[PDB]
Amino acid sequence: EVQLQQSGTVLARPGASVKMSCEASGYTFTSYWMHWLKKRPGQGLEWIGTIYPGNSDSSYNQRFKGKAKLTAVTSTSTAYMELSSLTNEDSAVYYCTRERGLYYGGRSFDYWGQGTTLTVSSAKTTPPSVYPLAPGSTNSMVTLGCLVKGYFPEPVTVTWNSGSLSSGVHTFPAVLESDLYTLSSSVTVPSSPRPSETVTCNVAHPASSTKVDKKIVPRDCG
Amino acid sequence: DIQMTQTTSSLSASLGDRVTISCRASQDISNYLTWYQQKPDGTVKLLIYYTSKLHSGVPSRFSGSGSGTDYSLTISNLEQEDVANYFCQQGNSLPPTFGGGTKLEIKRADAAPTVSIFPPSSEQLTSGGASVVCFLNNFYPKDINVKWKIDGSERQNGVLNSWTDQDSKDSTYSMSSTLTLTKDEYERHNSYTCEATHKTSTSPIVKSFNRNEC
Repeated sequence: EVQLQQSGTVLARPGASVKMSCEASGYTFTSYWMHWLKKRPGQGLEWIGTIYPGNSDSSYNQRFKGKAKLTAVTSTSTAYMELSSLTNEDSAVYYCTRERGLYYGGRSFDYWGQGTTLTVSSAKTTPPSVYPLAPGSTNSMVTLGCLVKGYFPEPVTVTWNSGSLSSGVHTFPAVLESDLYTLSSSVTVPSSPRPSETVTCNVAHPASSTKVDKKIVPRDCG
Repeated sequence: DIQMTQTTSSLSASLGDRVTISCRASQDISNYLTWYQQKPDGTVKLLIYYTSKLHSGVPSRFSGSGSGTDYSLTISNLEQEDVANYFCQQGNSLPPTFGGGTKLEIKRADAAPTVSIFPPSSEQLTSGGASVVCFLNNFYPKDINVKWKIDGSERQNGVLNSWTDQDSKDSTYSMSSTLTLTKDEYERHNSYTCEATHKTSTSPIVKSFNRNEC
């Protein structure tokens, strides 16, 4: 019905500026107010400002005054937000949404974008190091994994034996360490089929155009 | 500045059960209150406006109530797709303000974590670093604590944890705890232990290894 389509994930350096867009569709863009919101992980949704396409009338939060500039292009029915003097606290997911009075007096937002993720860091694109995780020196099942370390930016993709093992697998969300991302993935198999047939974790990091395959092999001593 | 708070960050319930999410305002917002649903994919949908008014296209199992400073959202017969983050916002005054949200999760039988520990790879040691990884897989409920112990002393630095969202299939949680050190620090100690304590057992789950050992 009323579709809004926001821009893809964006990487930016501190001190830099970014410009994200929201394509409106399914209605008359010049009639309803568009609103921009900022979502940080631990915290609630925060209101930045709003713009009325057609007359370009705007209203801003005092906190985002000088930081966020809002604008609208009627021809393409697209709204834009520009963020200046970027910091790490600006890293978040930004939402574009439409305001409409569903009741006389009230303010609600009836249709939303899918969100745009902004990542601010001084980190440069760095490939991941992939390390096999085999147990030391036994039950019916055995757990393996591979640690993917020191890569940037997100995302990275992990599979096992080219996807032939979709089960007993847990791939964990990355965490940030020294401006570099890190995650690990686990895979569980019966202990019957393993050192005997191959188990391999496959890591992909498109940003650096690298694909790596680490076959998990038991560590013996000597 | 009219701050909307949702005391409960996470809420557990079963399918078919009636669940109620609460929202509170710092001042009277005069029944101008709206509820939203945010699924994991990240999409947002408006559910209820003016506290009790159901938006077009929304199932009737959704209901809303409240007045003054307190408001509540109700789901009569919980379905699997009703698993999401629910948050409120006030439409009485500017700026518009939202609640932190209430995450809805599914309820199941308590299950102990399957714990596995992994010494650093020989390949990582060539780089100069040492990461000891501990997997805690498929347990419920989600609340859990991991303890890193080296020999006799506890270690809180270099430990990074990561939690999965609730599995949409077996309704369990999994977690990885990773202790990161440098080669020298790793080689100057012997016993490395990963202890997990969970509702399912009074005794901690202990997995360890010794670097001197093969």
